[PDB]
Order: sequence, then structure tokens, then C-alpha cells
Amino acid sequence: NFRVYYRDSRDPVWKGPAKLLWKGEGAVVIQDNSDIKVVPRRKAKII
Amino acid sequence: NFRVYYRDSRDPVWKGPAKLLWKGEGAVVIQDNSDIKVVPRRKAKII
Amino acid sequence: DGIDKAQEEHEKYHSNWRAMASDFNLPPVVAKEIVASCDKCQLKGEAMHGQVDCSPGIWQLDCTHLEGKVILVAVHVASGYIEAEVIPAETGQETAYFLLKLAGRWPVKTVHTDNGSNFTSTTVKAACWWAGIKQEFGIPYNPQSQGVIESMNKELKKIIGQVRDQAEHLKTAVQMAVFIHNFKRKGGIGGYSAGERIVDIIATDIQTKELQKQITKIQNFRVYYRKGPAKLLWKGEGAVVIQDNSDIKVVPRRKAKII
Amino acid sequence: LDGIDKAQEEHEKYHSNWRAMASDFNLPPVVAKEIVASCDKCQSPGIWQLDCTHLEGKVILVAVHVASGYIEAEVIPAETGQETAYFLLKLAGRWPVKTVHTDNGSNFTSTTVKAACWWAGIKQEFGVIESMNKELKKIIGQVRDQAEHLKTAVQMAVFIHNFKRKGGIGGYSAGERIVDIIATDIQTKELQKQITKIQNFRVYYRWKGPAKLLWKGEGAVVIQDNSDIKVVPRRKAKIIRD
Amino acid sequence: DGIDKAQEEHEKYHSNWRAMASDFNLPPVVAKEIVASCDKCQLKGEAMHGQVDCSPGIWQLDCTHLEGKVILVAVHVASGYIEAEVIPAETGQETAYFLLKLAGRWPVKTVHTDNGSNFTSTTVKAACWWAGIKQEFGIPYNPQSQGVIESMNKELKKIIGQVRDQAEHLKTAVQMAVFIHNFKRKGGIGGYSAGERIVDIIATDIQTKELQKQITKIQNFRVYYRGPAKLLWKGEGAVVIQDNSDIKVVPRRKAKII
Amino acid sequence: LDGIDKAQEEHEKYHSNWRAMASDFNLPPVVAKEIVASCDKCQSPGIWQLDCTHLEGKVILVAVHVASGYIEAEVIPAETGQETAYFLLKLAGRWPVKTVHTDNGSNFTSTTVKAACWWAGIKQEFGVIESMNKELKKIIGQVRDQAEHLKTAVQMAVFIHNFKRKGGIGGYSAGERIVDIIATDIQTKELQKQITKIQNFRVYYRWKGPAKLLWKGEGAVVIQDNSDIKVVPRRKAKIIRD
Amino acid sequence: ELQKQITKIQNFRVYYRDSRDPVWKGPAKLLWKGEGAVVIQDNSDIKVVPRRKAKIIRDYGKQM
Amino acid sequence: ELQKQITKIQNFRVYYRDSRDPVWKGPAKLLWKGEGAVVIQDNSDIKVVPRRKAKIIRDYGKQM
DNA sequence: ACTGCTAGAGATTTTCCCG
DNA sequence: CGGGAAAATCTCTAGCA
DNA sequence: ACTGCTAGAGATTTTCCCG
DNA sequence: CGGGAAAATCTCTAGCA
Ligand SMILES: C[C@@H]1CCO[C@H]2Cn3cc(C(=O)NCc4ccc(F)cc4F)c(=O)c(O)c3C(=O)N12
Ligand SMILES: C[C@@H]1CCO[C@H]2Cn3cc(C(=O)NCc4ccc(F)cc4F)c(=O)c(O)c3C(=O)N12
Ligand SMILES: [Mg+2]
Ligand SMILES: [Mg+2]
Ligand SMILES: [Mg+2]
Ligand SMILES: [Mg+2]
Ligand SMILES: [Zn+2]
Ligand SMILES: [Zn+2]
Repeated sequence: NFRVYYRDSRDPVWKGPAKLLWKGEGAVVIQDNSDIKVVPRRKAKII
Repeated sequence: NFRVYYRDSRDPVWKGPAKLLWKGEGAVVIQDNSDIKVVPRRKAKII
Repeated sequence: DGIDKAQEEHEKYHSNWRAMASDFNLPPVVAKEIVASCDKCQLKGEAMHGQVDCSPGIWQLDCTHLEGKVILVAVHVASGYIEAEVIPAETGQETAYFLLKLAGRWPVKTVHTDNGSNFTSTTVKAACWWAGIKQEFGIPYNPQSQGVIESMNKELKKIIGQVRDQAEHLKTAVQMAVFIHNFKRKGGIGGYSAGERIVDIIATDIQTKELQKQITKIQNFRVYYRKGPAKLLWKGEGAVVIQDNSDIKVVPRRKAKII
Repeated sequence: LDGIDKAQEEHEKYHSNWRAMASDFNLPPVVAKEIVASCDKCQSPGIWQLDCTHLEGKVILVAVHVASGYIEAEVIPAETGQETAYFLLKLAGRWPVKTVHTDNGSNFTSTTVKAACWWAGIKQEFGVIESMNKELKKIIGQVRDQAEHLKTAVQMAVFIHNFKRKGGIGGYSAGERIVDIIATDIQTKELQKQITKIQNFRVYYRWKGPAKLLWKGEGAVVIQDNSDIKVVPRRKAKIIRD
Repeated sequence: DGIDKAQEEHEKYHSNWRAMASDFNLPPVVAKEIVASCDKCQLKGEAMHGQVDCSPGIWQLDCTHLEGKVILVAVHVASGYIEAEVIPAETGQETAYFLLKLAGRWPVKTVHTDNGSNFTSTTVKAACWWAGIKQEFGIPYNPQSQGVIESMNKELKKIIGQVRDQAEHLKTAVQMAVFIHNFKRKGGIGGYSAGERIVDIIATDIQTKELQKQITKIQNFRVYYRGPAKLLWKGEGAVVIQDNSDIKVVPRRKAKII
Repeated sequence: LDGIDKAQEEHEKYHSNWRAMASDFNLPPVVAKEIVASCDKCQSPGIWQLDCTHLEGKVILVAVHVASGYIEAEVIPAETGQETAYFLLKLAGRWPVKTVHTDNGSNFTSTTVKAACWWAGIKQEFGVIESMNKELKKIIGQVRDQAEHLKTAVQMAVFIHNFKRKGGIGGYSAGERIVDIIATDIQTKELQKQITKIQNFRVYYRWKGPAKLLWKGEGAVVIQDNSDIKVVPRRKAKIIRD
Repeated sequence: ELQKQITKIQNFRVYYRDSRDPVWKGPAKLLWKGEGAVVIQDNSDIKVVPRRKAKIIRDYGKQM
Repeated sequence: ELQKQITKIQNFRVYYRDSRDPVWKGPAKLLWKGEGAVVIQDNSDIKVVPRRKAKIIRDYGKQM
């Protein structure tokens, strides 16, 4: 798996860790506490 | 001489024309309506 | 050895891998391994920019607000051709009407808009459904997904300031600005104005579609590479393009037999 | 090059237009255009017609592109000069309108519409209109039950007519026809621009006096001299401004 | 011929030179000349970024606001070393006190701040005057002039978020953040932390000044190139000559020393 | 390289420290350091002392850098643990404090100051101090006329003392001395870090058993082998991790 | 038959981009248009570009 | 006399920039420090940098 | 499972027109 | 084959709620 | 007469350690 | 002389009121 730390929207503080459900070009679909979110890769770090 | 069209500060609409008293690196000192102003070259066009 | 001391140092100070390595003589790999285990140290994301869709059928819509008046704008991403209009109240009905006017004049196959309330209104959903348009929504509070249209807003607004003194109504000035942008500003990929560019884009789409249809109808070849009967698409100049299991692959003439 | 004599032969035997010769014979468009122009014997897209059709006491201003039947209809609250001027402004902005044909109504002659045409660079003037309008009315009646207003039904009918009604030589809807026509107009305009910018140059070959210059390529130059088209190497050709 | 038509087109549509030239077959020079004559068509300035001063003795000051509390911050431009402190009220007296504390601990020669009210307060002016500091102000509403300190206002703030759960008060968190930034984050030009970098900058300044003074005291040569000028350095066939506040690099040819 | 035997002879005759040998003999610092360490016969900057001086019924916490006389003084309202802890935190943040000397006051022993020292990584332990403090008091008395309050006078006195009172071997004010001392400490720390990084390597020269590798250059490698410092070409030396 | 159709399909300019490069590249000559992938030749480099990253035009300014 | 002092003054690293380039360049060896102009040598390139655009250090990670 | 971009301003480099 | 000046290309930035 | 910058995240390229 | 993997460098972006 992967660990993804993200900033969702207009929310300066970062969140995570979350599971990486899907990775694309320019955006990534993650699962934070069973909540599926979509975040641009400018607002995510994957480890 | 030169013609300088500038945006002064937090003022989206541009002004000018004004005379060019002095030109530097990154900022220019102009004379608009006999008022001497300093404007970053990012906020000025010289012709 | 120094791993435990550096771990305590980080737990207290949240040092970057560089400081940990230079202080406790750690290897950079271990320093970054430690720094990557601190949830409070993941305060930055990948430095890059995505790429919005540029298909011929993609249109990007957005509301802008000028002089206390709502201007609904749509842009053809592939060409930069814009259609804008002043609407009194930013509501679902007016947005659906504008979108339906747009669809009936140009071949709109998809609308990529922000998550505004009006663009999400069920009336707009029904209007898209009837006209066979596919709605797309950017990430919430991610204006970059709509960059093109957003850019146009500024551009559009700029032009208005130039011509707002030649008209009394704002709708008039908006139409003047749209006209100037579409048929009096030249640049872009083809040195065209936006209207000419969209005309060229759409005409080229139709032409290429029909040519490809005719060639496929007349031309048919089965190709073996290295292993099945792939469908030929292009051949010559040392390379051959073959479709096999929804895979467009280019292989040299060698190890590529046609029958 | 080398197909100019074939171009002349085919043109004389068949009297074809420059487009066809250039496409078939691979000639540059400019040389084909000057060939077709030479033949004295062998010797419109941006015009729309407006009409206000009344339904349910509501004015529907319909503009028809004669060359393709492309329809653009808008419900206007009242037959005032302001609304017609705004409609014309929208039309000119969205499409390259050069001339408009009207019925010389009270509103169509208003000073407001006059100024709108003047600024937008359109000139006013006073068999397809009737057929297209009747088709639009039929479609409106067909799809009037799916809309709770009249402007919505008008837009639905316009969409159906422009993009779902396929007809003509190639079974192409109105949208395809209009986009093709405007593309052809653009090609013509670019050709004319190149001709205008090149006609001011003179060429000395072999030295032989000035001759009309048609095309400059990579190693050859095609010129016109006394109705005779000649391809000359660049080395023995000198280009002069005046 | 087409110039009049192009002028009448631009007076209404404000077309760019490209469209004018393409439509009316104008030369690009003439199209740009026409477009440059329209005052309403000058809506963009030259795309570039200046360069802030990075002298050793320059400090950039700015107020940031965190959790409703004013944090006054100063940064050593040449090294990124930062001092910070929570002040109860964004007033002139507290800013002057902060600046006087800073001056007495580090060799501050000039301060470059925004045009905030507190930084313009006459108390701060007097404090700068007494401590022999030179006050510099960026162009109004041009935060890029302070791009260094502003940057720290982010970086410092970021650190404050990591260590705000280790302190009850915001002043303690601010001081912890300053400490971490100065002596626990490494990078920059020299791979140093900010504190090490400032120490190196100041020590190098003093050392270079003293060595140069001694060399000038002992070494002295008069040069003629191509009048009697001073010599500063010679090597690898090149010579550095000082003449009327002009530093020039000239080869040995047309360069003689007496 | 080169002047290594000369370095040994000079060290034996004069017992100089590695800094002087390396600077004079152009040697890398590491080899000079290993040379000086070899001689048994030939065999502090980040320690401050705090004292609370009471003037006009107001506490002034003065921290003195013993190695240079650098003074950092702050007026504090009350002799509480919180104020001293905050002062120590500011001092540690601004300067590299490793050990603090205190008079074992009640405030200095408070759990708050204990935690502040623990977090900032400082160690507490309980002739220059008195002279420095009395000099500060003299300057405060001198400049009090120019200050509206006492904190302003304290800061003016600190500035005058640190950057306007020039004295010592080289006539350097306290600021110059402290920057020099901290720079020297940084140089020492870098040398020690490099030594630790390199000490874990073995070298086989000419084959001869493992030897202590000291410096690696462009084409020469300086190693230690049984109190013997030898420069070997890069080839004849094989380096290993052990 | 196929000759002229191929010749005039390969006359369409194509502008493309890659996943990280944000600048549209020069007019690669078109070679084939697919549903979502277009095959092009940018100076004898035969590449496959996703349709969403491709602008296919018939540059009339160049064509004339 | 002058030899060792010159060597020491030339042992200092300098980082500089030009009027348009926004990124600091490599550590050019110092050659001379003036009031407002510092003369440096970046790989045998003798240049004059304004003092405000110059960071002069004595990098110890490299000195050691 | 989605995605920054557009147009203008100087700077710099080709490149056609003159030898 | 060598230059000159204009043309073409490149780099960079404001602003879009 | 003054002036965007800093630190981190992936990519990409050297370059020292193994043959 | 040729590679491998880590180190050094490079490019790019958020955000600072
Ligand atoms: C309530 C709707 C739905 C939810 O989102 C909000 C907020 N929003 C914000 C911007 C905005 O921030 N534009 C500036 C900008 C900044 C960066 C960039 F790359 C591009 C840019 F345009 C808009 O333009 C915009 O239309 C909206 C909007 O409509 N909404
Ligand atoms: C009332 C004082 C005096 C007059 O000016 C205002 C407004 N201002 C604005 C910003 C600001 O816009 N920061 C964001 C930002 C944007 C761009 C960039 F390059 C750097 C940046 F920091 C400040 O930070 C700031 O301190 C002030 C301020 O203090 N004042
Ligand atoms: Mg929006
Ligand atoms: Mg928007
Ligand atoms: Mg401020
Ligand atoms: Mg600020
Ligand atoms: Zn951490
Ligand atoms: Zn204009």
C-alpha cells in the first residue's frame, strides 16, 4: 500500500494518513477513514 | 524621454502616461502629473 | 548507534533529514526514513501541475461577477472560443438556458465546470441530460482544474475595461468584449483568432473522422508482431502501428509481418 | 511544380476551379488561383437573413445562414431596437457576420441597430428563409411539450434542427455545413492575403525584365510572365522590392 | 494604404498587433507602433523579478498575526537567521524595543521593512537613529520587496504548527519555532543551519575586511592601462584596477605596473 | 601531503596545536589533528552564566558568554520560573547554548526552567561574571538619562557594551569575539564529524594489513599505520568498510 | 484510392504534450486519429498521444 | 608576507547572482572584497559582482 | 475514479536579404 | 562564404472570487 | 531614487564503488 | 574501460495578510 498525506480544500492544515485507492496524472483518489476523496497531486504526498 | 504606464498599489486599473525620471533594476521612479512615484518593473511598461 | 539519539532529537524538534544526517552522522537514507515517519512533518505535496482535458467536445463553464452583475462564461478548451452572457440572478434556470443555447449552436459533448451551486442545480442536470452532454466537476476548491475558463475570465474582464466606455449596459459591453476576443485577437497555436481556431478544430475533427472511416472501410490488414492478428493502422517509414486488445503499439518493420 | 502545363490542359478541357486543380495536381494554392484567374472564360458565406416570427404573442428572432441553413433563434421580449441590436451583437460575436438581410421593419431600422451594425462591422440590406423557418416551427411544435416555457422550446428546436436534422448531399446537418463553409472562407481569405503580400515583388530571371512572382519554394520559384508560368532555380532568380 | 483602415479598426476593437498585421497586411513594426499608441492597450508590465539586497548588515522586519496575537519577526537576509517575539499590541513602542534588542545582539546596519504603521512610528525612527541603523521601506503594497522575511513568516508559522502542542502559550511556541529553525533545520547555500550560516557570514565579513586592510597596507602598486590607478588583484594574465570608483578587469596587455 | 615530516618535527620542537600546523603547513585539518593527538605530551565555547541583578526594584536577567564577555540582558517583571525559562529559551534559540551556570536561585531551580532546559538540550550547573556585570551596570548608569524606561536603558547599555566597547588582544568588541569563538567551535565540530565519518574505513597499502585511513585527496591517500603517517598513491591503497 | 486519402490525412498539423511538460509542442504531422489515442510523427519520431492532450488542426495559414 | 594573506582571502567561497538570473550560482572563489563591489573568479572567470548580490562565506564543511 | 492556463513583454536566436 | 536587422522563438509573470 | 524568496518533492544526472 | 545505486543537482510549487 501507500501512505498519503493531503490537504483537502481551503484547509491549510494537512491530514492523513490515508490509503491510496487509485493514482492518476494530476490527481489521486484516497480513502481517509473509509471516506473516499479526490485530491490534486499538488495537495498530496505519497510515501 | 519615455512613456511609462503603471499600476501603483492594490489598484487593478493601470495609469499613465508618465515621464521616466530614473530607471533601475526591479523598480523605476516616474513622474505622473508632477507626482514622483516608485513602481516595481513588474507593475510598469516603458515605451 | 546514533539512530536512537536522532530519533529523540526529531521527536523534540522535527528536524529535516539533512540536519539529522549532518548531526548524528546518519546516512541520508536513514535520516529520510525517520523524517518520513512523523505525521507532523508531511506538510508539502508533489510540485507539479496536471493537464486539463483539451478534447474537441470539452467546454468549460464558470460564473464571474463584474459590477455587481453575474456574467456566465463558457470556453472551448481546444480553441479558446468563448460565449459569455450577463444573467440577472446566478440561479439554475438561467445557467441551464445558457448551456442549452450553447449546445444548440456548437457541438458540446461535455461540460467541465466548478462545483458552484447553479452548475449543480438539478435543472442544469436535466438540461445536460436532454442535450446529451456529460457533466464534469473539478476537485472542490481547486480552481486550477478550470484554469482555461478561469484564465478567460481575466482576459474577458480585461477586454471589458477597454470597451466599457463604448456601451452603457453591461450586457452590451460583455458582447462587445466577446466579439473582440473571438474575432479581433490573434495568437494561440495556429496564429488564429479564437473563432478561426474553433472553426479549424471542428472542421479538422469532422474531416479526419470521415477520412479514417473511409480508409478503414477500404483498407484492412492483419498483422503479426513477435503475436495475434492485430489491426493495422499506419505503416511505412520503418515503423508500423497496430491495434491489439485496445493497445495502439508502434513496432519496427522487423518482427512485424503483414498478411 | 512540373504539373503546371497539365494544370493548363485540364483547366482548358474541363474549366475547373483552383481548389480542385491544386488538390488533384498537388500544386500550391496560389499558382492554381492565378491559373484560374488567367482564364477569362473560366471566371457569400458570411451573409445571414433575420426574421421575427411571432408565437404566443412572443417574438422569436431567427437568423438563418443562407449558405447552410444554420439557424440561430432567440426569444426577444419586444420588437424594440435594443433587443434586435443585442441579438445582432451576439450573432456577430459568435459567428463572422458580414451582411444581414432584413425585411425593413420598424425595429430593424432603429438608430440602435444601425449603431450596432456599424460597430460590429456589418452592412445591412433589405427562398431558403421560408423553408428553414417552417422547419423550425414544425420542430418547435414537435418539442413544445418538453419545455414549460417558450424560450426553452425554441432552444430545444434549434438544437434539434442544427445537429439532429441531417440532410443534404452528404447527409450533413446544418452544423457540419456551416463549419465547412466558414473553413472554406478562411482558406480563401488566407489565399488572398498571401497573394496580396506577394504580388508586390518582382523577379528577374536569366537578365529578363520584371515578371509576376507566384511562389517561392525550397529550390524553385514559380513566376508569371506574359501569361506564361515559368519555374526557375533560385540561383538565376533575383527578387526586388518597390 | 492599410494604415488608416487599421487605425479605424483599432480605435473600436483594440486589436493586438498580430491581428492588425494579419488582417490588413501591415508590417509587424507598424502594427506594434499603432498598438503602442493606445493608452487603453497598456495593461501589462515587463515580466521579471527584481533582487532584494543581501548585504551582511541588512535585516528584514515584518509583523505576522497568529492566533490573534502579533508576532514581530526579523530575518538576516544574507543568512536566513531569524529572531521573533510575540508583542501584545502592534504599536510603535514594542517594535522599537524589539529592534533595539536586535541591534544590541547582532550588527544591524540597515532594516528593510514594509510600510506598516508601527515600522513608520516616530519612536522606531528615533530608535533606528540612535542605534545607527538605516531605515529602508519597500514600495507600498509590494510584499515581494520583503520576499525574504515574508517567506520566513510562512516557514516560521509552519514550524509553530508542529510544536504548538508542546507549549501552553504562543510565546513559548514561537521561541521553540525560532530555535528549531535557527539550529535544527539545515540547507541553504552552505549546507548550514541558519545560525551556523549567520555565524559564518559575519566571521567571513570581519576576516575578509581585516585581511584586505592588511594587504592594502603592505601592498601598493600604481597601474597604467590603455591613468595612474590602484591595483587590487593580478593573476592568470588578468589584473583588477580601481580608477575613480571604477573596478575594471584588464589583461596584462595594455596594463603596466610601476 | 608533502610537509608531514616537517609537521612532525615542528610539533615535537614546539608542541603546537593542529590548527596552527594545518594553516602554516597547508595540510588538511584531519592529518594535523591526528598528528597532534599522537603526541601524549602535547595533549567551553557554548557555556553561559546567568545572574539576576536588581536595579530600581526591577529584575534584570543578564547572561554572560564567559569565552568573550558577550552580554545578553533582559528586564523581567518577576523572579518567577516562567520568566527565567522564557529567557533561557530565547537565549538558546538565538545562540548555541550547551551549559548554563546559575547561583542555584529558587527560580532557577523551578520545574519550569528544568523543562525548558531539557527541551532546549541545555545542562544546568550550579571571576569574569562580576567584572562583566559591573561594567554593564556602569554603562546602564551612563545611558539611563537617554531612556524613558529601564528596559530601554538596559538595551542601550547592552548595545554599547557589545558593539561599542572595543577591548582585548586585538581591540575587538564582544560581538567580534563571540562570532569568532562560535565560528571556531563550528570548525571543530565539522572536523570531528569528518573524522568520525572517515574513521570507520580500513586501507590495505602495497599486501599490508589494515591501516587507519585519514585523508583521501585527488591522487594521494594519507593513512596511519602504527603511529606512522604515510602518503600512498590511490592505486596501491585499497579501501574497505569495516 | 488510399493514396490521396492518406496523403491528405497526413497533412493535418497536431499539437501535443506529455504528462509533465506543460508547453504545447510543435506541429507534428498527423498519422492516425483514434477514439482516445492519436498517432503522430514529430520529425520522424512516431509517438502515440492521448486524444485529450492533442489539438488537431489544418493550418490554413500554412496550407496556403 | 602577502602570499599567505592572499591565499587566505582567496580561500573564501562566494555565491553571486546576475541582474536577471534569480538562482544563486556555485561557490566562486573570492579574489577581492570592496565597499560595494567584490571581484571573484568562477572557474577562471574573473567577474565583478555588486556587494548586495554576493554572499561571502568560509564554508567549513569544505574547509575541513 | 483527475489534472493550470492565457496573453503580453522583453531577450535571445535564427534566418532571409544584402555583400 | 559573413553580417544586419527583422522574424521567430524562448522565458516569465499577473490574474482568474 | 529599488528590486521575490525559501524549503521541500520528485526527476534526472553524475560519480564513487564494484567488476 | 562498463554498470549500480546512492549522491548531487535540477526543476517546480505553496504561501507568506
Ligand atoms: C462557490 C464556487 C464553487 C466552489 O469554489 C468557489 C470558489 N471559487 C474560487 C475562484 C478562484 O479562487 N479563482 C481564482 C483563481 C485562483 C487560482 C487559480 F489557479 C485560478 C483561479 F481562478 C473562482 O474563480 C471561482 O469561480 C470560485 C467559485 O466559483 N466557487
Ligand atoms: C498594513 C501593512 C503595510 C502595507 O501593506 C500591507 C499589506 N500586507 C500584505 C502582505 C501580503 O500580502 N502578504 C502575502 C504576500 C503576497 C505576495 C508576496 F510576494 C509575498 C507575500 F507575503 C503582507 O504580508 C503584509 O505584511 C502586509 C502588511 O503588513 N501591510
Ligand atoms: Mg466558479
Ligand atoms: Mg471562477
Ligand atoms: Mg507587514
Ligand atoms: Mg507580511
Ligand atoms: Zn517530525
Ligand atoms: Zn487600443
